[PDB]
Amino acid sequence: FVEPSRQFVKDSIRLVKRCTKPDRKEFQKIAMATAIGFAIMGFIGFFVKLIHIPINNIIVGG
Amino acid sequence: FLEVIKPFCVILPEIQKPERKIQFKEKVLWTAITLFIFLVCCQIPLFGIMSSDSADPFYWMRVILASNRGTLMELGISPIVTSGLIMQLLAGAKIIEVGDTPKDRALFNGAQKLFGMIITIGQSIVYVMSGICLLITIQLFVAGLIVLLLDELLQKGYGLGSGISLFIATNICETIVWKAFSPTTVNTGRGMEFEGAIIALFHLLATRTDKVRALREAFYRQNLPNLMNLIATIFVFAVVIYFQGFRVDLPIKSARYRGQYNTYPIKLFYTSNIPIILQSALVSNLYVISQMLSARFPVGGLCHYLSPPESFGSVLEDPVHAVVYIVFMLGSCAFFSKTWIEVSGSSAKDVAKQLKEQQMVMRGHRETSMVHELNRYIPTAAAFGGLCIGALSVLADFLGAIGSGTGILLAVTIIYQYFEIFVKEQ
Amino acid sequence: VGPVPVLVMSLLFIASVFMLHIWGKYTRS
Amino acid sequence: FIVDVKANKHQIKQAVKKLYDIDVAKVNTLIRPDGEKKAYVRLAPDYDALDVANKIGII
Amino acid sequence: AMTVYALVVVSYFLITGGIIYDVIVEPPSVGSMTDEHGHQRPVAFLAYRVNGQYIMEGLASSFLFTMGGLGFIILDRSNAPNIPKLNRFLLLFIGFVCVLLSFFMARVFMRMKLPGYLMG
Amino acid sequence: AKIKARDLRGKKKEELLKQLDDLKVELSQLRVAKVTGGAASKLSKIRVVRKSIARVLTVIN
Repeated sequence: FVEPSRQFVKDSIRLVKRCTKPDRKEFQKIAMATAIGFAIMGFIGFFVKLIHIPINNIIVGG
Repeated sequence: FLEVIKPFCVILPEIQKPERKIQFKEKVLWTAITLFIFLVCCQIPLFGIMSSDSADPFYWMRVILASNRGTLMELGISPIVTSGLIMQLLAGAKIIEVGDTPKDRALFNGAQKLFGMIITIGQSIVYVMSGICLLITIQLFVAGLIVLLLDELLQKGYGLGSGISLFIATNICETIVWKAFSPTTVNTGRGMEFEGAIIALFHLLATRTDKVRALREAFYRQNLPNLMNLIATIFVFAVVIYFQGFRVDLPIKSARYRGQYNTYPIKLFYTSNIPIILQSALVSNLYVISQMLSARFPVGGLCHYLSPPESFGSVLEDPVHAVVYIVFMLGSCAFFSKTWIEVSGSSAKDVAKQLKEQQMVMRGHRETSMVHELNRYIPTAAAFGGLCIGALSVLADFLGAIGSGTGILLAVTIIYQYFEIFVKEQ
Repeated sequence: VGPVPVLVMSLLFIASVFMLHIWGKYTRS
Repeated sequence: FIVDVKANKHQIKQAVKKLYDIDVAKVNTLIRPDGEKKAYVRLAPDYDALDVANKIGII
Repeated sequence: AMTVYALVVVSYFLITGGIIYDVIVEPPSVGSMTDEHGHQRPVAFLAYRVNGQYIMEGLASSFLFTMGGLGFIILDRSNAPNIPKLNRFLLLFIGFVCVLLSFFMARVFMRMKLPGYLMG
Repeated sequence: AKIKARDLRGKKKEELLKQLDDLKVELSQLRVAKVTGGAASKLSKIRVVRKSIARVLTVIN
């Protein structure tokens, strides 16, 4: 009842080494390019900031 | 079970995509219009019952969708998500049979709509439970049906990420972004109008003298967001993209062509667990929905195995809650990997029949030994691929460097896989 | 979306919310 | 493995032991009709082959 | 560099908006006295005195101004050259920038008429 | 990354050998990786490592 624990813990340490472990180049590309892609979806919150609270002032005030 | 209710329930379906098949950028137009909608959809409701606590599952619930006692975001896409997930369960798990005629897949979408709308009605009833109860229900379904149509017009339509997952991602961008610039603060004992923004920690240098105690409030701010919190939030983003690039390479002689090597990869995140995290989230959302039925027939004694312990003090007053919460998180994501892969593709037979179906054969051995070539990767790269996300989200909670936590880690993981999907067609 | 009315439909729904929100608030102050 | 055609089993054994810090039961060479001396190398039973296989990269 | 241009246009609405009313700061919008029934509805931009503003008035004015100017920047930087996608992207660019230009000038004309009561 | 003749000239004899060994190791892993797909990014190095190996051996002789 104890050995499938041994199986999975050795099974993990198998496939950790088989993976390719990226280096300073691809990390760089998806890093900067996808923080940029994040902020593409990101400033949208600053525009519901700029809009939907002042029009909620329009909502409640009238 | 399927043969009776599905033929009658066909009321008001969606229109399937046209014959304007190949395009680059009007695809992105159909995205952006939905993103205009969820500019708009997170906006204020019309009823003046101003209840004190905003939502009861507001934090975990907020992580999934953050318009708690708020807008037409309807406290979550939890209808469409939960109703999609258990539908794919009961299709994959053979409690209910599989429909593979196109009438059955169409009515499968119909029953998807059915359970989704019924769950919207359930959430509506369970949040509203005065005499002002009219027309809330009309609003919610109208705004449930809208999220339904926008999601199913971004699966057979544009759809690349989903309708769902990119909604979660952009709303998580916003929940970092309200923490990024923060205009208001209700005034405490000192210091109005500065709550965890960097502008806040740049206006704070303009007001107060004794800049040492201007640094201390900037870096160890507790009740509002913090900039040490923002450093940890950035740090988590960097590590998680360190772990997205964990992939297993498998080169492939294509069949019938001399030596082209388009190596099939297996990334560890392994659909980025948009099942498996939302598997971890929505079960702990459905009870904190149904604790409302526990008030009659609670936020106390049921919480000790329900939630994280929320405390930056690692030796906070209950180790039972901490241990069981972390062990449940790890085991839940691992177990829902090893159960998830069997339904939404990329299990052993799935990969084998896709590769034979696209004429790609492993070099080392015969074509239907490819299964045994890669069956010694996919379950572990499910299970570990489950496991060291949830423990990773442990590091999203253990250290408060997360704007919203676990969910933000994982919706930006959605974005990161999303970039790959968009790039694919270049 | 062979057609764009589903979007227009969503816009109509927001207007119904938009206008009907302040419409009852007309008689109040 | 694929091995250099000039090699003895003695040399292979010694190489396999040196490179992979391992220890061999027996080496069992042939020559492929292609030209590349193949070598089947039985490792001693204290060692697992799949474990070393994972170490060297292959699986 | 062009980052200096970015710095200047950043400074533009910043000192069009509220550096004058940093020290003379007047809080955002509420001035109604029940009007007949409902007590403290926040009003508007200030209208009766011309020189005053609030924080909410100034930011809006500044935002209106820099979007118009950078719309003309977009007319220069991409619409006059002919290199990119000659039927899809370009038409979007002239479309939204002409929308920027027309509706911006229209609304700023409105936001001087209604606080100003000028004969139009 | 680049191994030049330039610098190797002055280096000590034992130091040159360790460097060759460490390249011979690096060559092995790429050859292993060429069999198991690996990646174009790896299968560049194999040519580079070969020539740097030669650059080392040459300096020694």
